[PDB]
Amino acid sequence: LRNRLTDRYWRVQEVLKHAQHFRGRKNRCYRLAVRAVTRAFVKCTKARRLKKRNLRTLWINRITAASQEHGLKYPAFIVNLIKCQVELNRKVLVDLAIYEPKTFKSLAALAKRRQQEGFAAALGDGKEPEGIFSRVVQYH
Amino acid sequence: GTSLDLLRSLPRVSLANLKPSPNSRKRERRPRDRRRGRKCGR
Amino acid sequence: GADNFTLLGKPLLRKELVRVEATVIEKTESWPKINMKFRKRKNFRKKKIIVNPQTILRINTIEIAPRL
Amino acid sequence: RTVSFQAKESMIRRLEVEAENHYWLSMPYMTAEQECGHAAERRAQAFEAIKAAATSKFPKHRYIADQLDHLNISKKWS
Amino acid sequence: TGRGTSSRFLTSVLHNGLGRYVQQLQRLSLSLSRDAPSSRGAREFVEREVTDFARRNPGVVVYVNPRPCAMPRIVAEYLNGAVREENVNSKSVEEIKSLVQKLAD
Amino acid sequence: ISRKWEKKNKIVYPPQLPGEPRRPAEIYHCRRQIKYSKDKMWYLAKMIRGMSIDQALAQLEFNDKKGAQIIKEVLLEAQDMAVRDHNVEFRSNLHIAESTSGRGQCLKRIRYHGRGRFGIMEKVYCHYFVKLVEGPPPPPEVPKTAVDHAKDYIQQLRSRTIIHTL
Amino acid sequence: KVEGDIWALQKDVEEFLSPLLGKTPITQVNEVTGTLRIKGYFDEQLKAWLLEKGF
Amino acid sequence: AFVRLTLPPPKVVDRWNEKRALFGVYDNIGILGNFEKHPKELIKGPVWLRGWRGNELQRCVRKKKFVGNRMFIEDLHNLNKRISYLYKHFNRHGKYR
RNA sequence: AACGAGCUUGGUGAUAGCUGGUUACCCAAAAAUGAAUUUAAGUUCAAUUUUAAACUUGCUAAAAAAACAAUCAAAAAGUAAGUUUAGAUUAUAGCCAAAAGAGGACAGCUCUUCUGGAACGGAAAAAACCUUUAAUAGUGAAUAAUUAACA
RNA sequence: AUUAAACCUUGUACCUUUUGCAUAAUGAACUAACUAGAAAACUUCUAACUAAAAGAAUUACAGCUAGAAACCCCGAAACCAAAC
Ligand SMILES: [Mg+2]
Ligand SMILES: [Mg+2]
Ligand SMILES: [Mg+2]
Ligand SMILES: [Mg+2]
Ligand SMILES: [Mg+2]
Ligand SMILES: [Mg+2]
Ligand SMILES: [Mg+2]
Ligand SMILES: [Mg+2]
Repeated sequence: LRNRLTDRYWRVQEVLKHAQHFRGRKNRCYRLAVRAVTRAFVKCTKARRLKKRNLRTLWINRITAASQEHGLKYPAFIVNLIKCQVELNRKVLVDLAIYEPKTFKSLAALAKRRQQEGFAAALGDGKEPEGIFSRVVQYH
Repeated sequence: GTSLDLLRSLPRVSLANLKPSPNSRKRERRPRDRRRGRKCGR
Repeated sequence: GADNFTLLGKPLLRKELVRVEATVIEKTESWPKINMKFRKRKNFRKKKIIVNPQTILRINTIEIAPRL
Repeated sequence: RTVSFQAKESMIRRLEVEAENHYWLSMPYMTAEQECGHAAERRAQAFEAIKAAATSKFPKHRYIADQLDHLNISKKWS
Repeated sequence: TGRGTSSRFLTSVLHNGLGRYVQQLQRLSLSLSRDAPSSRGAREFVEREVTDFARRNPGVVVYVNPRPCAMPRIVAEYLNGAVREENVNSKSVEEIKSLVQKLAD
Repeated sequence: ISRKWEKKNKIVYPPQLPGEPRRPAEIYHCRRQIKYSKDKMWYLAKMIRGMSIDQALAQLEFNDKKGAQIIKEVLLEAQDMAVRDHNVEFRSNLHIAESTSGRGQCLKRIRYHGRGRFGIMEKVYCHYFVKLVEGPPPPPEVPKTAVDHAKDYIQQLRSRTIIHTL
Repeated sequence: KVEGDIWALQKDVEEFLSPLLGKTPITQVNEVTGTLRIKGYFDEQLKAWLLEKGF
Repeated sequence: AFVRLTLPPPKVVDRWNEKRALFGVYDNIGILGNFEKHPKELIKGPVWLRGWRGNELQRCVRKKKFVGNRMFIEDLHNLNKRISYLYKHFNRHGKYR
């Protein structure tokens, strides 16, 4: 016994301190806790890049709900807003609906009008001045 | 000389300050880590 | 936007119309974050503590001018 | 299995992209003869840099200050 | 560790930026050894950097208490009452200077 | 071995101010190395919990279990050392605040089997702890009424917030 | 067995050997050991070159 | 695991005792003393490994050579078996051939 | 108290091409083909791979012309590797899809040759098919395969 | 993640092993302690002196001397000797 590890207590503590909230023997036995913790760390790493995709799917649900109140499907709302050259991401649009309902109606009406203008342009062929909102600003 | 002059300014040479010449020694690889443990190179 | 009107840029408003002023309240770093790649022989030690710098800002004032 | 409608549209678009690539590759700016020797100078210089790196391998300079600097570890306040 | 750890919401001390910005760092205390290799880097910090830092931040009371010591220690006190101590054992002046600036901010 | 339940009986609190509520008495008694199982003893200890000492000395007397007499003895020692050495005015002003049984040191012996084989036998002992607190038994738990059940549901709904947004 | 400022010796050798090779020779200066190292064999040229200086 | 519930006693080393103070003196007895004595002659140790170093198999054989005839029966038997084990290891086993 | 030949001690740490095991972090590169062998549960060599060093042309492509879609390859060009020297192993059973022969100038089946792969995305199933240059924090964004068919 | 412990979403134990696949097949009830890579011929790296190096015998057509740097564990059926 010339050399023995005098600090193995803290090595076990590092693994165990990450297992107290568990249930069963895994929260107190090193042979069982250690296996449980690794999965806990791996899932935490594979879930940092799944809250960025679920939080977006949440937004699409709420934007689909928001536009439907004013009579617009989700595809029509987003596409037309871009076609008007206004760029608002799916995170603020949900904020606008929840906390600024009156402003969202303006966006819904604006998106609806461009949709109507686009329909008119396709329906009316030839050289005709496009809708007032249909006009696209150019940056050089 | 000029190099000898630098030694005068530096602290006293003692048994603590001793250092081996750069790259003179090598790391002795032991079998206790994943790269060099498990099947242990065999 | 306001209670009764809103102004939308295409895609940005002109500087004269809107001036947003903020202050740098505090500069910090993020709490330790655990990265552990899904791989065979995961082990408990093949884990890295990612930490990032952070700053906190207060949006002091949003002011508008009659230059429509 | 039935071929999906969206799948047909996707490949048709890819076919169009490749088909156009035929067109842009059918108009060579320079003929075979006109190409010969036009870039000889640049190529030769590039290889010379490669050779210089390969034959410049050699150990590094050693300094007394670096080794004597280890004594600074024992610096103190009088 | 997210489920295994506590959490909170974004917050300030006393609405720091609403009125006048007040520096949160309140006090820094550094203990050093006259003759110790580990505290050599910190001794350089006191010689040069400490004076500049004290003037730059005049709301941070700085205490330097050289004593026979094994590990140099920096203790940071904030206005909300929170304490923070970081070990400076065998850290060069560059590391300490960067480390201290994080504490002030 | 660790005898800490014995020491807790010696704690001295500081004198009270003239209008402070009169501190209820606490007594700490136990018996060790009882020839009985800790699992069997728990049922007896659990029974008496939250009862007076003249209501726990009656239920025990008519139980057939061996431990009933053992517990009764340490519920009478506790009832005597409280009045004499802990200044409890009335014998009938006590109630069993806590009571549980703990493992003791055991002995290892050989239980023989039928083919030249055997198994390891353990002769089991246990300890039994009781605390008595001066005062009538705290009134029992009152089941939640239907109105109380309904109120919690509303309170739960009221706490609702809009999640994952400003 | 170099003594004094070894760097001056390196500069002098670099000029001396450059015209023959047509390029600056690759060299190492070991200040602690007081030696100068040159790639390739130039023993004969350097011996005479050092002889002229009188070292 | 379990750790001590009290601090162990302080260990005090006197670095200016006679043995430590004069450690190393006469290590250059040869070059400074007209090579009368080789420094290896100053080593205190087993007779078979004063001023000598080798691996265990060589060490085993060298111990036998110097004191093979003055050893106890059991010690000599163990040494013989120790030599035969090492011989088959170093001459018939190992990763490299 | 288990005799195809008792038991105890010693030889003895018997020997095992066989089974099992072989304890900190980090960065990087990285393959089951040919030959012989009481050989096919092994080893040795070639080939591959690797660390270092030396100095100079290498890979794709390669017109005409040969020997007949290959074996060979010159000017070019796109591009950065290739050769020699010193040291060193493990490896020497593949798995599945898609092409082409060849066994009965068959399909299959067994081989042989070339090509590709080893998701967190997709295809009821889902290591092998299709989309995918490494890994990092963000309550950003544009996208791929596909989400069956309306004959 | 969350206002909220559980409900909601995502997720086919570990090691060894088989092909680079397992819903296989081996091994683990749990805790504490113990429990398995070792040698310098050739090479690389670092220095001392240098047609010489080495504190006797050695090597040399830039060598020579010194330093550092390497090759595990457990397990048979058996065989022989001598007692009992
Ligand atoms: Mg070793
Ligand atoms: Mg019997
Ligand atoms: Mg039992
Ligand atoms: Mg092959
Ligand atoms: Mg064979
Ligand atoms: Mg074999
Ligand atoms: Mg088992
Ligand atoms: Mg063995």
